[PDB]
Amino acid sequence: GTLLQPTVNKFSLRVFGSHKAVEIEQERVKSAGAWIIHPYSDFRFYWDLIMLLLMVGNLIVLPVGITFFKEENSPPWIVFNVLSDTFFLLDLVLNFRTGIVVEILLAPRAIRTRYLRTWFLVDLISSIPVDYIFLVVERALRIVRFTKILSLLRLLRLSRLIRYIHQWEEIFHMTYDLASAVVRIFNLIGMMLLLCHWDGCLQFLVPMLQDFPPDCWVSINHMVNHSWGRQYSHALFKAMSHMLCIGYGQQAPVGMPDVWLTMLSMIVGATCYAMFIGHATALIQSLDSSRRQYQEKYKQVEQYMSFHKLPADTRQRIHEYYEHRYQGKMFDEESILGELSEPLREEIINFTCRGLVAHMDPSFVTAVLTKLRFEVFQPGDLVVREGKMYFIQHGLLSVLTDGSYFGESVRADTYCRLYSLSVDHFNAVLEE
Amino acid sequence: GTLLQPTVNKFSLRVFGSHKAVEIEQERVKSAGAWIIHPYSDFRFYWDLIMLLLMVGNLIVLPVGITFFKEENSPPWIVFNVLSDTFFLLDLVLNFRTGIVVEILLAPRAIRTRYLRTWFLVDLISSIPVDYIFLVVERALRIVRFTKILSLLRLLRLSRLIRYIHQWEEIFHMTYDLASAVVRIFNLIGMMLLLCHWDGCLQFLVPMLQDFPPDCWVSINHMVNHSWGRQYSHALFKAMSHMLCIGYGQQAPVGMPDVWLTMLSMIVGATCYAMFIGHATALIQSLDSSRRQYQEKYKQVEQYMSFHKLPADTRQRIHEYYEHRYQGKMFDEESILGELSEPLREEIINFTCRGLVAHMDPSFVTAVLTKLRFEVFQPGDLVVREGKMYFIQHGLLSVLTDGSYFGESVRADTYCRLYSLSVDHFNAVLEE
Amino acid sequence: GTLLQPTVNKFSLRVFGSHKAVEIEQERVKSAGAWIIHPYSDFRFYWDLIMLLLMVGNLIVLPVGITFFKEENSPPWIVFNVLSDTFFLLDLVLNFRTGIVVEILLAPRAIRTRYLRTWFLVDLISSIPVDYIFLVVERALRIVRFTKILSLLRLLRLSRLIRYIHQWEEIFHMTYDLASAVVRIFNLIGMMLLLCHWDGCLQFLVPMLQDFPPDCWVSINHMVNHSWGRQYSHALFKAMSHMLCIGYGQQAPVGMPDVWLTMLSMIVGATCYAMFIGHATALIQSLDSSRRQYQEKYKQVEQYMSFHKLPADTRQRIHEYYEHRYQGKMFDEESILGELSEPLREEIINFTCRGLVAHMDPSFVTAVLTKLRFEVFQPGDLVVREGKMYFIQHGLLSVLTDGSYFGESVRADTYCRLYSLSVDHFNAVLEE
Amino acid sequence: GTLLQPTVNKFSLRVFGSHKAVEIEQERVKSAGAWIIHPYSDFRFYWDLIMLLLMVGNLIVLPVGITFFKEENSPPWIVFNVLSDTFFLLDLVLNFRTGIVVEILLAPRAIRTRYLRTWFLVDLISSIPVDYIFLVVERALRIVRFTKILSLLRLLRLSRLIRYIHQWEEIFHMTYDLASAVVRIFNLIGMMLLLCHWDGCLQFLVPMLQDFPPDCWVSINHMVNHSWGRQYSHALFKAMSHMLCIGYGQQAPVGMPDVWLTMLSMIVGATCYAMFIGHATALIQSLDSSRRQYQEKYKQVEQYMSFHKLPADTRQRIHEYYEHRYQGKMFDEESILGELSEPLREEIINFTCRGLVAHMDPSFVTAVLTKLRFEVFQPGDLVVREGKMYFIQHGLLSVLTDGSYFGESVRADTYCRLYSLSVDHFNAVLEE
Ligand SMILES: COc1ccc(CCN2CCC[C@H](CN3CCc4cc(OC)c(OC)cc4CC3=O)C2)cc1OC
Ligand SMILES: COc1ccc(CCN2CCC[C@H](CN3CCc4cc(OC)c(OC)cc4CC3=O)C2)cc1OC
Ligand SMILES: COc1ccc(CCN2CCC[C@H](CN3CCc4cc(OC)c(OC)cc4CC3=O)C2)cc1OC
Ligand SMILES: COc1ccc(CCN2CCC[C@H](CN3CCc4cc(OC)c(OC)cc4CC3=O)C2)cc1OC
Repeated sequence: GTLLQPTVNKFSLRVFGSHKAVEIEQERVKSAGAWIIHPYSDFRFYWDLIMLLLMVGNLIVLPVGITFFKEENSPPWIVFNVLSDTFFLLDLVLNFRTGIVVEILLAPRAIRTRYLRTWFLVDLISSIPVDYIFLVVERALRIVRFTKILSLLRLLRLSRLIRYIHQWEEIFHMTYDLASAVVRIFNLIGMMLLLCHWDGCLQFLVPMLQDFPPDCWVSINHMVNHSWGRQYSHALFKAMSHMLCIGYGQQAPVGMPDVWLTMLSMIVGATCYAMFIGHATALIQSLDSSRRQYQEKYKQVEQYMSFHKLPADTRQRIHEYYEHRYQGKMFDEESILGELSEPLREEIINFTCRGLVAHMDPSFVTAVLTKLRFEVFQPGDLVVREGKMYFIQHGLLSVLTDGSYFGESVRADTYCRLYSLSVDHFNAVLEE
Repeated sequence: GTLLQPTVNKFSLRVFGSHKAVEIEQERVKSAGAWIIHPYSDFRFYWDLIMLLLMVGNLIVLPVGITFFKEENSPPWIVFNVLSDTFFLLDLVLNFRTGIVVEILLAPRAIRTRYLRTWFLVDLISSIPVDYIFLVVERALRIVRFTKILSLLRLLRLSRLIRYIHQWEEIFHMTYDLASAVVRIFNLIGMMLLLCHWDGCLQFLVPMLQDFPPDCWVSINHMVNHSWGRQYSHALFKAMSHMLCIGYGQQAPVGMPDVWLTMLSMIVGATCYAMFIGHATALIQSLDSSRRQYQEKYKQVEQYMSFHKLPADTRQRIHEYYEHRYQGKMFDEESILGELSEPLREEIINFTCRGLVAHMDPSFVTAVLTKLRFEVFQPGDLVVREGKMYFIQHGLLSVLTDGSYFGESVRADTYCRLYSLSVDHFNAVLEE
Repeated sequence: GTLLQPTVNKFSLRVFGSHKAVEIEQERVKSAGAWIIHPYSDFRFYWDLIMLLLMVGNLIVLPVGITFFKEENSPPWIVFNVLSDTFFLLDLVLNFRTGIVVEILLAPRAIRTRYLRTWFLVDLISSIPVDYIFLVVERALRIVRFTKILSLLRLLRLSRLIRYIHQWEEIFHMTYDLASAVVRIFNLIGMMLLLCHWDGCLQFLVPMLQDFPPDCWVSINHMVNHSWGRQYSHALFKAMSHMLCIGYGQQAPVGMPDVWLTMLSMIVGATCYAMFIGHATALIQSLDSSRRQYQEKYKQVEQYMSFHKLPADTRQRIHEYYEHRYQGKMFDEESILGELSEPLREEIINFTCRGLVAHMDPSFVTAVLTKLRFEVFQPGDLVVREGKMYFIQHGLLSVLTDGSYFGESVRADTYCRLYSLSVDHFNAVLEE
Repeated sequence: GTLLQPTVNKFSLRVFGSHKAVEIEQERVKSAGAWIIHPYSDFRFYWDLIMLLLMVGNLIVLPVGITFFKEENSPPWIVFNVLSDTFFLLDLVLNFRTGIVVEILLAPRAIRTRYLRTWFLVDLISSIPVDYIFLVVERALRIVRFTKILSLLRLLRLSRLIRYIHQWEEIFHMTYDLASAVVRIFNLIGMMLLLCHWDGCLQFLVPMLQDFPPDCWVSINHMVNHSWGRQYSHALFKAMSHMLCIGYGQQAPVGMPDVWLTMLSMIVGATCYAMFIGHATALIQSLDSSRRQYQEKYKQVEQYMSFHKLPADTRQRIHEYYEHRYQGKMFDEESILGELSEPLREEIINFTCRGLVAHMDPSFVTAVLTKLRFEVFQPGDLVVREGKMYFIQHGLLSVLTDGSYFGESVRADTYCRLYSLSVDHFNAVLEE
């Protein structure tokens, strides 16, 4: 009976904190006197995993089944509709009982009023079979067309599909690290494919209800008596050619329901393609930002060069210095060491340094190693004046190899990475 | 008589300041000797609310009424034009008297010269009925076509509609918080729909004035003697197919007014669709910026990892530390507490802290609570050396539960959020 | 004779500095022994103003004059070509003598070698009349077509037009403040219009050289014997329909020069329209950046709210505080006062402050006024504890009106903007 | 035998460091007991330079050779296929032996398992001639069509081409400074051209296998018995018209393989063009960032002006100050001097300063020159009060010329750039 309560996962510990907050939430669920269903429990997961599959199945199969087929009295179609109505009614019954993340777990007052205020009507319309009631209660062709238009009320399950998809993918940013633009662009691709699939069925459906006039494209292309696969292929081609702004037929369209459907599909396709270009741009601009911020910083540097009118050899020397200091990449070594915790910084220092001070109290050694600084030099650029202590990591130094010190005229022969521990910090560590 | 003066609203207090500045502005309006109209008063609001509705009504109805209908001597059309001319003349009379935000409320000198210099001519042209004067003063078909082209001068009210819309939506950024890109993109959508509606009427209007030559599309499609709804539908379809860059008919266009109108509508549609893509991109890039700045910062962090060639276990340990420190979100807790005022920071501290120091002078307690710091640790990462005081918010610590202190070998067993009050700040508070 | 030397303008003082650097540059021009022409002088300006007009005139008139007209032996055409050849030869002669901004004013060595290395050949080809030489030196229709293809070598003046336009608009960023994206987008619009105008003439030119085969569109549309205006209109419509990716005719194109010209114009139009979308996006993203950085900062603030799980009343109180502190706008008052000079800051302080300290040594007053700080409070938020001095700019305070002080239980009744001069800074000013 | 080992280049010194790390890597390659091939050596470079040329040659020639030609038994075709199979088998043999940058140079364990896990199958399929085996082992037209479909398995060499191109261009960001967006956009242009070239051959290939039905476009346009150049031109035109979303023929397509190929090419072309717009936008936004950050900063400055309601003369004075301080360009002179090394800063100071202190111990002079600060003033803005030392670089000062000092009422007549060395720093240098 603990399936209604939230368990102890990585997600529950990231949301609530320690195990004590999770046990407080479990006692809070068990304290409201009901069979209350917590929205992070396993039961909602196992239920919505079934419901998303049934939603995708219905939203793909139902327009093709309504429009293209002739006799709607086949047995597996009726079985399919009855089972879909049963599950989408039980999901409404459980939506009476679930918790709402704003977590409002008060069953008799908060959940009922919040569900009746926001999303009861759309789920109630999309749940029950409306057409079969009118068939039991009740010029037969007008009745059949009216029942087809009533049976197209099943497509209001998209408002539930969007809600459950947004809930699960809002959960799954915390269990796993995900790029946001990828999630947004695949959500948009799914929406675009679903809209194109609906426009195909709609552009066959509208000449269908008029008993195929001689002006429509179906009668012109002489394709009334083919199979449903051929008709679906041509209708989907027509819908995709209107959606991607192509230009379909020989003539301009003649009938009045053709013109307005054409214009509607053109507007929907143009807006969807504009949002697709926007998501593609937002995804491309976040691939190599570390190689872009360095470029902007070097633009500012050469602007500083141009403001003071420096000679050309000095400018190419600055260029070589930044190439061998940052290596085409932007990072701030002060703030990164500022943000971290202390023994993890001790680990990073014990990896990088603390092997160069092997020659000549461990806590004294760690304090000296924390008191260091990183420097990059250049050949010809001599560092000492005749009349601050260094260590050598790389490069050549003439007055040597990797690893030495200058105990208190030294010229750099190549690119050298050095360290420094200048005597004020050393005296502070001696005081410690 | 106080309707001409600005009242005391949320907007007036955000603009001018206290009530004293508002009373100074009211005395300034009452001191200029006139019936001067202040541009933030209620009278301009109640006037422009009527004028925007009349502008939308005229700019939708008038091209359809001029082009498609045959006899323009129906009585309600003349009544509609007379009432529109009356209101758009009275609006000119009141635009002589209004104040101008640059607020220049000097009536006889500043307002008259500024209005005559900038926008008197366009409002004067779009105000008066030009066609009826030529009809009273004055080959009859050329006269009727000339009066239609003169009656198309009513469409210079768009320059007033743009001005009033920009004034009100510049006001309504301060009464309510609004995203800027939403306002920009709905302004562009309104402009695009209005331009498409005008291109439809224009592409029926140009074959209309030539007594329908046999080369034009109206004579080819055999649609001279249909109703005006059918003709408007086909003309709007042709205009939208040129605007969205489709490709309309079987043949290339033949007549010379067809080719240049076609090219003009193609260029206008291409530029409008490019600006729509630009606004859509600018709106998409401002949805999840807090989830993007964290991504860029972590790119810089892993670049810092790659610059010093750290081992893989240390890199995944940094990754886990940032996941459980920032939780996929960028914020700077130092600058946010820097920007705020002092007792509001005392409120935030009294909510978060000041319950953990419940065990063991209230001002002393508030000073100690302001002297705290926030820390996040990791399991295995022990924090103390044998031979600074902490508090526990979450996690487990072995040598415990949530809430304890280390009064002056402690190992973190899980993710722990701790506090710190190191003895220098404590001695400063003891000095206070 | 001083027209060859740079004068004293706003631009010369912004580039070189004081008048002494300008006089050094004038002596440098007069010291190189030549009639050397400095590239910032008035003579190059007055010369290039003529040359840009002749370039636009030639690059518009010459393709229409070559392709559509039949007899090329009219007198004003020959006069026009002779005068154009004369001016574009004299411009080459002066390009031997001008200075080069890299300013290299050394005449006999630097300028000649740099001009012969980079851009001598293209200007030499586009300068001289090539076709008339072949006409004097030399199946007549092949000769006429060959002279037309040789006379199309005049269109290599675009490489000079681009160079002079970039030089002048690089100059005119410093004389006047200009948005960069506006300059870029109008340069692109000019290039796109010129390319479309060339594609029209080219798509009439290619069927022209083949003596109008029956497969081409000119023979199909029966438009060989119309005037040149009709043919230019249809050719430009065909070129613009290929460029904006429309779909032109009934059939697919049949001949082989039609297909490759069609594909070439489609590729050029697609790339130009993509760069136009890019420039439009870059222009839109730089209109309301100050209203966007505030939005991003408030996203970070509400993220900081969500990280610590604050109550709702505190969150809306932070929201009201930022609305009445920054007013939907981002600025940093510390760094702006950091960047400025000292007496200008004294001017800003003497405007804002120094009227509130009117009640109760002027240098002492200026030091106290520099030692102030700006604060914003909130109603209910009382500021003093029973048992730092303030000034009042706005709001109401109960224990008052605008302008008072607290000389060393005060409750804010409304939004209050206050000042502060806490006693350490006051003691430092007393020490001064 | 040292060609398998990495040599000493600029790239090897930038990657590994000094010469000692390179010699350690050479001893590491020579210590694994094999003929192991290091992935940065010269041998992989000289091998992949041949392999990229063979890949481009095969991926251009093979679809045109399979589809359009009739008899595939010509001798140079068989020689070409045999040589291509030989080289792409030897490349597999060497891919067994190469090192893998993750550098894993362990031959018998790491490389074999990593290559068998990731990319053995695709290279094995694309290496061997599959069709000739079925021809040796084995209604003849079905056999010929089946061998053509088997011989189209050679096009899985694109997965190797992408890998080698990404490896070399990841190497060549470090040998030379390159803009990233240029590399990305030319990679995308190459991919788009290759996909269009494949769609042309595919849209001729599909009617080819059906023995040219009368519904297809080849039989309609009466182009079965032309040469292969004409057929390739029309097929590539059809593929490019579907890819750029044009609208190709008179009728809608009739056959079922036509419709789905048409829709597939439309979707691929739309996605490629959207990514091209994204790369073009990302390239345009990185051209003039230094002229954009100044614009954003000045927006913040004028917002700070509007927040405090400053007079207009003060606002234009701030505008003139920023124009003559930053010159339309953003840079931070403190952080740039912070990032650099010390003797290079001494070089920059010795260029800019140290000529103005020529009048009135060299180390003392360098310390005073490091203790300076840069200031910009304005005419009318007098700087001294009657009752800090300066130097003059430009401008005029009345109580002069360029270069003077104020040894401890001076009015600036023009724009002046000055220096400062205020007495605390001078006393510190005297202490040094
Ligand atoms: C070291 O431990 C491991 C680390 C990493 C891994 C690899 C695990 N992988 C990490 C990336 C996410 C992926 C699956 N995922 C989640 C489920 C889901 C469901 C959706 O339907 C609502 C959805 O809607 C768009 C989007 C998504 C997003 C999504 O992609 C699982 C395995 C590990 O060990 C097993
Ligand atoms: C707690 O107090 C409340 C807080 C919040 C609310 C919700 C109030 N809502 C907040 C958002 C704006 C909206 C209406 N709005 C303003 C009027 C207008 C007119 C225009 O024509 C010129 C226009 O042109 C584009 C654009 C707009 C923008 C616009 O959308 C009103 C109610 C509250 O209590 C009643
Ligand atoms: C208070 O003093 C004043 C302040 C301000 C003004 C308004 C003066 N205005 C300021 C904006 C620029 C404009 C003209 N301009 C320069 C000439 C040019 C030539 C080009 O051809 C190469 C070009 O190529 C794209 C682009 C441009 C850009 C361009 O627009 C002149 C007047 C004032 O007093 C007179
Ligand atoms: C002062 O010393 C010099 C400084 C500068 C120079 C100019 C040298 N130049 C600098 C820019 C890169 C260019 C060639 N380059 C590298 C090779 C390659 C191969 C590719 O195939 C995989 C590729 O795939 C997209 C992309 C690229 C990128 C690319 O453009 C060489 C010369 C110098 O002296 C000789």
